[PDB]
Amino acid sequence: KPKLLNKFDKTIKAELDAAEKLRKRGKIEEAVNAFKELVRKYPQSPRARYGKAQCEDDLAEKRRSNEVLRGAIETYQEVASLPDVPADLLKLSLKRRSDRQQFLGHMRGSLLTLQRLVQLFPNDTSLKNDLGVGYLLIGDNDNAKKVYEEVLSVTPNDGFAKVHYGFILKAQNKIAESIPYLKEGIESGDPGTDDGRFYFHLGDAMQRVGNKEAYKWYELGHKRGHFASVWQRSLYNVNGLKAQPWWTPKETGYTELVKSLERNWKLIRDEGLAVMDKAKGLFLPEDENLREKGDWSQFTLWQQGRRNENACKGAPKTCTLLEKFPETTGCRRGQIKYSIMHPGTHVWPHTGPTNCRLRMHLGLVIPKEGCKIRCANETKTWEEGKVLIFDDSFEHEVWQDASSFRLIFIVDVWHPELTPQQRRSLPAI
Amino acid sequence: GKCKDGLGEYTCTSLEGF
Ligand SMILES: O=C(O)C(=O)C[C@@H](O)C(=O)O
Ligand SMILES: [Mn+2]
Repeated sequence: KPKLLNKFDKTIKAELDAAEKLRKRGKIEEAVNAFKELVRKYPQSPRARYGKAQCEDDLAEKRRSNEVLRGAIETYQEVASLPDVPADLLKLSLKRRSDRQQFLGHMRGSLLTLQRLVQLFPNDTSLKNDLGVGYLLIGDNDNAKKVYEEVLSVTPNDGFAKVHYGFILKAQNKIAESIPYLKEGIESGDPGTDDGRFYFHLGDAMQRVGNKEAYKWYELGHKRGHFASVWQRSLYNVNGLKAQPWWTPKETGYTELVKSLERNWKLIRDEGLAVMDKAKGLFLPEDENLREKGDWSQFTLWQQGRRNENACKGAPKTCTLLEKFPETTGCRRGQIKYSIMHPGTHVWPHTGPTNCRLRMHLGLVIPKEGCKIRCANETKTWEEGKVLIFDDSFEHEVWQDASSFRLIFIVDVWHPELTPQQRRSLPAI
Repeated sequence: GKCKDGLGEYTCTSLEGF
């Protein structure tokens, strides 16, 4: 179906299929030498050079080697530099180059590759859509937006562009404008629209505007395997971890951490108040669009398993204390932070990204009335000097209706059933 | 841009290879 052989390559088709036969038989090093031979003897042959690239790609998998993949990536480029390359082959080679650049994390190189592809193939909608993802992957949502706006001008019912356009709208807090794009997009069934991110955000946008259809989509996303439950909608998960919204210390096994937080709560409180009074800039406003209204700021000591040395200058004894507990300081999918919330604050229902952490809250300054936190179907209050533990991969919601500030200390821990192997290896979040 | 309390980024992990 794909014509990958130019006029000259047809005259050596037999030698080309022989080396490709070797590659599909898994005979990778024999196949590497064979495509090298063809390359040295026919250095202009696009199909030969692609063969060498695909072998180097497979070898990078056999060896799990980034350096070998870096060479494959250059050879895929070489294919495109040669004369008389058939369009099917040029597109296959540059597409895979971009895919492997992203896999390594060269998202800026991927973007240049993708821009070239769109220039070479200006009627291919799927490439313009891939370019959008390129821009999303480097956090350039303004250029991604323009890309899917171009695509939707020409093909208004391209669903991939509709769910990605929705996602962007929603990230810009255009909740109502995003709901029809996400809904119609998912409903299109086009490749790339059955993704947990889009169910996640569609239901959340509906919850925000007050549409009881929201849980219809959470049910569906659950039915299609994106969510472990209708209530627990995290997307970076290890399957099989125990799942309950509220935990006791004993249930977690981190009883020594919990005792240290409760015994030494006042030194933690006092260092937080000192920062509020003399270094309030260390408290950064929440910036994940989780607030309906109000004021909510966090002062973070550890994130992604890494101590913030400047921040720990503002809470030095607290950071000394926590160092004894690698179940939190090495939780690379969690944080350690103070969190201040003031009256008139409502945090939208939301879910954290991963089921691999549990969240501890130590009460530090808790007004007598007006502060509560719901996780799933149960609402609780904090207590000064006491720890509450919840799984923030379950939906949860917070209110602050007191007459003065509420300060807590937040300590993320590795889910207790995760092995030491998993805790060393899971990518950070 | 990182996913701390939510799922607002397009991707929450950072691709850095094998
Ligand atoms: O801990 C969470 O996950 C929350 O959403 C609430 C928290 O930031 C707070 O200050 O109450
Ligand atoms: Mn939360």
